Amino acid sequence: VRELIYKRGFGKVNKQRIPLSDNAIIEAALGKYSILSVEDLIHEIYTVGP
Amino acid sequence: VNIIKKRTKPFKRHQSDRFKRVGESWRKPRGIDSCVRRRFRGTISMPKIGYGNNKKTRYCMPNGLKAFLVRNVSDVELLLMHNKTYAAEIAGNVSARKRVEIVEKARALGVKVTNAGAKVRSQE
Amino acid sequence: IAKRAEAYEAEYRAAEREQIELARKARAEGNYFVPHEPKLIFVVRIRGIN
Amino acid sequence: AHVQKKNPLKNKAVLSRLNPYAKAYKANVKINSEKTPKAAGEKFLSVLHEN
RNA sequence: GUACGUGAAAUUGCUGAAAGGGAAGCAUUGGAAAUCAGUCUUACCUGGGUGAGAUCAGUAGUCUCUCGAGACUAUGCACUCUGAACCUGUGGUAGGUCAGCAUCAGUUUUCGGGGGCGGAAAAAGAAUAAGGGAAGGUGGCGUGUUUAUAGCCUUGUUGUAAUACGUCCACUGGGGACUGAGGACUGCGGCUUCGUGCCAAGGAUGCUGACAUAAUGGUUUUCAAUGGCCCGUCUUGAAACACGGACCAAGGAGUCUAGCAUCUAUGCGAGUGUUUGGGUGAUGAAAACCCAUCCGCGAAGUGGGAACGCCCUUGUGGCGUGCACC
RNA sequence: CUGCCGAAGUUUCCGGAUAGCAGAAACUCAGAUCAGUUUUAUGAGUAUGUAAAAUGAGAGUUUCUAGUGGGCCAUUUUUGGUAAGCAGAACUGGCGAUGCGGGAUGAACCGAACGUGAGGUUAAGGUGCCGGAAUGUACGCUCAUCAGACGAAAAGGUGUUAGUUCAUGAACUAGCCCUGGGCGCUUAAGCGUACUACCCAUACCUCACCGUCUGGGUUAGCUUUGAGAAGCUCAGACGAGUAGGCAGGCGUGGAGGUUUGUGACGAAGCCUUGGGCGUGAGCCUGGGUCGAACAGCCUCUAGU
Repeated sequence: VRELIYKRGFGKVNKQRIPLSDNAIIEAALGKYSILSVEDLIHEIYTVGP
Repeated sequence: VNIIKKRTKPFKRHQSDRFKRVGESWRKPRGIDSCVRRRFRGTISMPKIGYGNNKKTRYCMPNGLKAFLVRNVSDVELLLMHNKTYAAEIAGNVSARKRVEIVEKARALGVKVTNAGAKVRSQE
Repeated sequence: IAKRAEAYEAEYRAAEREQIELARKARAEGNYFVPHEPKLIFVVRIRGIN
Repeated sequence: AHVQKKNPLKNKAVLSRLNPYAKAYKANVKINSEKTPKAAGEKFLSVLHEN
């Protein structure tokens, strides 16, 4: 899970494949769910959060 | 941004070598059974948009300049601000008298001329 | 993010140690341990579109 | 922005940008010693070494 | 040179070169041979000397524009300027193809060193040790034995382990290859007491070497390796098959017009349309320009776009076009 | 000439009205719906159906408007069969509009679906030589004088290999051998199994470039100057294609305007293993030949 989001990690931003090169990309799309970084994204995926 | 050509060979019309009545100017094959239209193996290539060249290096001569057609001294003076981007090309029907005047003017402007040696002799 | 990432990693280590210790005590005492069934799965498509 | 994608698993400078925790990680911690209590009862061993 | 402007293709002869053994031409990649293309150091900077001249005069006039702006004419060459000419510099930097290496970034491949954590907290084993049997060893008499002068297995057991396998390290050391997109500055980060700070941090730079009569590539002919059927029509499931095609040049097939409808553009708009005709047009007058009377056609409850005022915002309140519901 | 979109190939009545597939226009609409999908449980009869959960995607439309109104390969389920094959329904997809790797070669078999390239890695197939890749590792069967690699078939095997049963034997079971692409191969280069290495597709990944589509930025036009706003710029995704649809371009004859355009110091044409530009239609140019006219741009026109 950790290596997939790092090497092959891209996010859907405005229906576009925008790589997760910065934590601000994840925060701008998943900040409403208190996901603010790649590690928060990894934690949500690995532990199957709410 | 050095000049890259995706292809240097021309696209010859199919069967143009077999028949003298058939020119080599490209014609899109229309036969459904023709293997060239179906793009089989070993057959000749077809003009596709993927073969198109870089927009930045498009129309650029191998020295990086674009050929600008020139017919008199007025056309040469136009390239005063674009001598690093364009090369002057005198038209084929410009006489040897005007060609001389164009070539001296282009020399002062620092403008490369593609055919600056045509229809003239030298005498030092 | 530093505090959250540190908390997440400690959670993973605690959970992994908990499974090891619980299985160790079940093996030693005599019963059997059934760990939780997986909730996260990674799917890879191995067949083409034809 | 983001002309080139750099791998955090190879570029350490990109890793420090994305993860402000890899600076203090301490992966290989030692939890065992020379007093390991081998935990396998005779009941489990008999079941394992059965048939 | 009257076989007469230009003189294409098909076709023919001679000469030169090359290739030859049957699908062939052709496509891809290079070699060889022949040939071709462009790319050059030259300038820039700086100093002095010598003279020069004006856009310089602690300068005099004219002209054209709107005091000063251009153009000139005399007079001086210092004060400024002209990288201005030459001498002086032999000062300093020196542009296009190739090649090499080093620091990097992206992608990738390939060996190696360690370190955790798991399993029967590996199983074995070395090793403490009780017993037993024989593929009966050694003794004893091939027969039977029980450590003898070998030992084997089992069992608990001697201080613990080690190793293998699995897994992980935001642990680490090398080798190889392909790529260098972008082009001031922003950003996210790491160092840094702070730094017009530094950095591997929103994409390659640095240090060199070789050449103009050469280097590098292109074209043509051919060769080698790999592949590769003859097109168009019709057929039918695609075919196949059957049709058309000796070669080359020229000619050769959705056009014009009258209605109708759609869409778009343009003019005007409850109107709209000058060109049947009349007026008029001095220079081309079949054009353009103007319009008297007729006439053709046309006509006679909710939701909701947008906006206002409140509400932290949502949201509320007043006001709703078009259209669809009632 | 290039680019973009892209079928149907058939229900229903009956040459058509259709419907349906594919586009245009006019809309409204995320505080909403939709789905060759799976569900929860109970309704009915493991299947089937149900309302409301998971996953994905923003969806619903109204109008009109081109093209088609077949088959083939067959699979599967399946009916009748009838010497036996075979034939008859539905179903399922594919080919039909589709190139590519393999299959010795191959219209329907196994992979995989396509812009131009560089590098990497694979699929199906393969690694004795032809032929890119182990004359690799380990364990077994067989020697075929018609091996094997791809009905004469019942049997016969004083042909065997392993095992099962009863138990000195007897039979039985299963598998190899005989009788009834090339070169070559034989503890294989055949067959079976296991295990690592390796080969390469138009497939997958990373990057560059072309184009299309989608989204965003850009004016008191700031000394970043990059306002042909019809320009400039940023980002992501995608790329087969018949009929058909829609854009943008190339070229020819003539016309109005324009280039204060070219031309006897050589127009037009023609030739040329000269050079260059464009994905292309095409265009520019050197040399040769030649001897009087001709072109670019904006618009108009057509015996183009």
